[PDB]
Amino acid sequence: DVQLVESGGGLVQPGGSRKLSCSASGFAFSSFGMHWVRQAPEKGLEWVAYISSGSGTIYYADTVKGRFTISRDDPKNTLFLQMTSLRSEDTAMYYCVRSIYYYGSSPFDFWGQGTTLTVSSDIVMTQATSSVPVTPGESVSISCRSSKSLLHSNGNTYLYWFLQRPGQSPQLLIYRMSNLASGVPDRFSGSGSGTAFTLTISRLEAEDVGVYYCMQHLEYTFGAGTKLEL
Amino acid sequence: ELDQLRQEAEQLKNQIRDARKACADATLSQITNNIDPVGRIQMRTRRTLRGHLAKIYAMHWGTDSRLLVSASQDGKLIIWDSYTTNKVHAIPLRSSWVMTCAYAPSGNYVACGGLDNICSIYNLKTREGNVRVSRELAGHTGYLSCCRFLDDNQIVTSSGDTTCALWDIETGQQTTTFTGHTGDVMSLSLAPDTRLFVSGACDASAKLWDVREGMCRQTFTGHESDINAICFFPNGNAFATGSDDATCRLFDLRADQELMTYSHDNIICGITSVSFSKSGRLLLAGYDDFNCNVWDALKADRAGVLAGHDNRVSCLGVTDDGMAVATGSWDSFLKIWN
Amino acid sequence: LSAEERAALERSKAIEKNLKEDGISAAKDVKLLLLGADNSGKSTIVKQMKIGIVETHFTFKNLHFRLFDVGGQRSERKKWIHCFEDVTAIIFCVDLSDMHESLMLFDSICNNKFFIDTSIILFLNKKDLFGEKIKKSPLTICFPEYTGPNTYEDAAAYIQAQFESKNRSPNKEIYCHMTCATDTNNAQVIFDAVTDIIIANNLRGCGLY
Amino acid sequence: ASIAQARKLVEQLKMEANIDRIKVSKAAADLMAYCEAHAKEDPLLTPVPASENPFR
Amino acid sequence: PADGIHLPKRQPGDVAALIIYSVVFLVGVPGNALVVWVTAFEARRAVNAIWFLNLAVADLLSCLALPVLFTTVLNHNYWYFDATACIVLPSLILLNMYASILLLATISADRFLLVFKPIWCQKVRGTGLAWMACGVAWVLALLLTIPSFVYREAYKDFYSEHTVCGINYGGGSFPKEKAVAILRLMVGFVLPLLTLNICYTFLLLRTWSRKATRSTKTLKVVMAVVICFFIFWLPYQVTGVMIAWLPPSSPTLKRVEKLNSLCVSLAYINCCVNPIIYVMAGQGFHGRLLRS
Amino acid sequence: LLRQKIEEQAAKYKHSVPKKCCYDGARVNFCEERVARVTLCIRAFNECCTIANKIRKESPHKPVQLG
Repeated sequence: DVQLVESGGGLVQPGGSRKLSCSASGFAFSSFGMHWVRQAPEKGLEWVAYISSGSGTIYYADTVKGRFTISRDDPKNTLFLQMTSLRSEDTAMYYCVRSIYYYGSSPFDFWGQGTTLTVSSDIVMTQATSSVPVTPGESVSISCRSSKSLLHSNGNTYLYWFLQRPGQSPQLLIYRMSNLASGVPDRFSGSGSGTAFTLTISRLEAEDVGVYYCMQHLEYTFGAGTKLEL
Repeated sequence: ELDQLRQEAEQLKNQIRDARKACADATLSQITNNIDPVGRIQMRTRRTLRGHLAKIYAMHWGTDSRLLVSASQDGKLIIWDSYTTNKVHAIPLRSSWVMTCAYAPSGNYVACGGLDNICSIYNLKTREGNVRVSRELAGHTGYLSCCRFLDDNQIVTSSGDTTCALWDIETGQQTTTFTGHTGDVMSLSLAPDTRLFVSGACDASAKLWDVREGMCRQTFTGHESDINAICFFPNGNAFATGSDDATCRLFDLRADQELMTYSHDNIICGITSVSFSKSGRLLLAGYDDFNCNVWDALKADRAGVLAGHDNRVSCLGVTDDGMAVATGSWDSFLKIWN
Repeated sequence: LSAEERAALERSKAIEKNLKEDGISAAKDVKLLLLGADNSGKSTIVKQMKIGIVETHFTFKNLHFRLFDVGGQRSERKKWIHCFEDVTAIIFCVDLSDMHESLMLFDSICNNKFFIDTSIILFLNKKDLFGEKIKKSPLTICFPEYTGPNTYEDAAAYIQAQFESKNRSPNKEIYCHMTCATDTNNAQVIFDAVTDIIIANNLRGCGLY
Repeated sequence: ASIAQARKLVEQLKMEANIDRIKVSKAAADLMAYCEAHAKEDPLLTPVPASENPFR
Repeated sequence: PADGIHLPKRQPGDVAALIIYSVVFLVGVPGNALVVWVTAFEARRAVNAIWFLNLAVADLLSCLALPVLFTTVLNHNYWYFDATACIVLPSLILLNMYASILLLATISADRFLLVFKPIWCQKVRGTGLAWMACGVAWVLALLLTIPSFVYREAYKDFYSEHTVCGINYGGGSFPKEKAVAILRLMVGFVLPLLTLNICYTFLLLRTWSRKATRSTKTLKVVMAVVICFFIFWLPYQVTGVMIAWLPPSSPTLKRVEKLNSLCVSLAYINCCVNPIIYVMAGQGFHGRLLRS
Repeated sequence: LLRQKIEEQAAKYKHSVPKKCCYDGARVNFCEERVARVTLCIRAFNECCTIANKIRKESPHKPVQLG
């Protein structure tokens, strides 16, 4: 089945360099514009890099531009991130993320296991609370807002919702704020008005408890991450 | 013995004809005589969908009214975003002789087939991200002239061996074969309520089948040559036909007889494809002389012409929202008109 | 200005690149529609040539040949023969030991509106055992109109002339050849015919013809 | 067999002969009613304006 | 008075090539423009249109420049433009003309290879290689017009009402003008003419052999192109020789001085006829301009 | 280089008519063909135009008519 499995974690000294490799298998890698995103060991998600299908376009986060470089070896289905001149702010767990772009597609629709790397005008996503208690069988509403309206001129509004169960890599729930991802039960629905957004859960299940991140895709930033507690 | 029941076949045909003449208290042209003409249908090609390198035989819209399909001699079945001209997939056929294709009503699947005597079902919404052939529907003894989806698991097909067939895609077997055309079948479509369908054949007879039982409910024989194209009327009570005799004909299922024939003395070439507008007022017909003509269906007054192709316009379809018509041609380009 | 749908546009360009590549690859091959009567040797020509509708292919002198035996379609020919408009040539073949069905089919094929300019590589097969036939059952048994000797060469030439008499348009050529069932030169005949056809088509493209 | 096929033909012809039929004036009225009932919801019969046109 | 005697000058017949310039100017630019468009990228997706796109671009550029020559000849040889134009406009005209000649020559080679190497074409045939050949032709034309850029200059003396955009070769004892003339005569005209002859003659000897490639149009179109090329370019090139190799103490240069302009106009007649052969010999084109 | 010879020679003309027509002697007509009769002049104008003809004949600059 589908796999994104990274390798090459470990310790390094600041100012050093290291390369982490992502061995994709079980899916047509050459057709996917893979990503790389990272999680500080006690913080939320953030975006690192993007290499498109056929390597026709690559972007980086400003805090990493010029220091990391990402490459795609399609004949070996392997994605690389060469990190050079590391800094204390670069310790995190890095996730290899799947994406393919065409009308009606689901970007960010699969995530790898991730590896730990430890060292000795943007649209910003805001979430109203860091955590809320819940009970099984109830219904709850997550919410977040963006500094700019994600409603594009063509009528799409580019917002995504992810759920990281503790000890697991994130999983896509909703894309463009309304489309339920294939495999997520219909307990989840999303709605919004361009600048403000919400994810609604009905009949919450005990296996649903985790952190919920929303993420804009209008221009090349996750939210802080609201954590549910049983 | 057998001579007696041949005479009985003649007697039943005469009974049917006498009943049909008994119900013919009017002709559609003289009851619609007071209706104003639709006017001139001025239209322009809003998109030209280049990308095929050979004849385009068949295209079909998606029920989402924006995606589109195209089967061509080039060996590629490619599907478009009609708003932007972007090619969202390109699918290589296992055989390049494909005459027909269809987009599933959900968009999860697309079908195609031709001179290989097989209908191929392609799974578009694949987990691996590519497009996969999900099943090969083999069993026809002639080229696959047409096909349409009932639902993601039921597809009905028309074959060059004089039979239509309805398939269970899960098992890949004919759940019901519709024998009864004397010539070979050409075109096929579905009633909007989906419970019954009509099929046109080269014996110049079009006839109605129910999908469940498989019995023919009525047969229509007003044409002078093979019927190339068929299309139900937007309300399921009538259907229109296109033929090599250069006429389109309209039939109603409770009338059980021809309501109108669409002709003009200059056109001397066959129709290859046909469809209605959303209201059913326009019958858009695609001809071999490099253009389509739009017929005021209640009047048979030719209201406009969609010229613009350098080769036979091979297929024709109108969006389910009624916004536009797409015309494919042997010139290897589609065009979308508003 | 596009949003991240620029990625979809980039995918569209990536699609187009491989469409173009496959098209350049496909224009690099020669298409032959293969026709004839039953048991006449339609399959035998390719069986000696090193190999629903069935396509057959082989490479020779750096051309890639694809031979389509469309004769398997026991259906209305007038409704699907236009699929083979713009083949390079027709490889029509006949069995001399048989007959008149072949002549009727040849008449229909030569004077079709789709094949108006498509040249025909006519193969008169079974030329060896046709000698055994003609030496024991003169050609008057099949063409009573044959006012000629029962000699081999004149009989074969009369059959060839009767086939070529069906050609009603000056703008096509018939590359008649006799196959003799040991063959091994059929590929060269097809190669010469398609070399002339390729040159001619180049001249059409250039305006030279 | 050869008469069995023709027996099937006459059987299906009886099935068609016994079918119901309305006067074609009624069918014409049905088609006219459906066309008029959708005259205000057909972009091709009445050109949809440029602001609503998805392709223009 | 400003001068002892004033005159409108004789305007000999050879100096009255205004009609040839005017005919080409009027009838060629529309044909050239439309044959450029109908062979542009939409049609240039097919290889065989690239050659004629390039040739028509060169021809169109030459014919669009033509008005400067027209105005200066009707101005009795006087150059009423700034020197920065004198050093580039004639150079671009020469670039365009020699590019057209070399494009005709490589078209001849291409139509030869489509006949003698037909199976090697269709293997290494493509848009990129066609553009590479056209680029070689353009680069060689640029090489031949280098001595136009670096030696043309305008001058006058004691005459307030005249100035001529001439060529200056002040320097060493080396024949700096005749050395350029020989290179032009060779590779701008004679090797192109030799190429046309040797390519098309062999093309006919091959095509008329097999009876399936034979056609009277094949002979007639190449006959037309070769013979008109010769007839219209030879006077210019022979006049270009004798305007250099005759002693400046003129034995016969009086006729040459006037005849040179007429010869340039005759060269422009080739520009005029280049699109005509393409549109007339085409395998269609009656509605292709609108079908594009 | 030698443009000054024109004035150097014309300074010998002590009268306005000879001087003016001598100065006009330097001209770019592409002496007999341009001055068949003067308009006192010719005695100086002939020499001036002859000198101009020689000077121009020696120049490395060619009035080639473009193209």
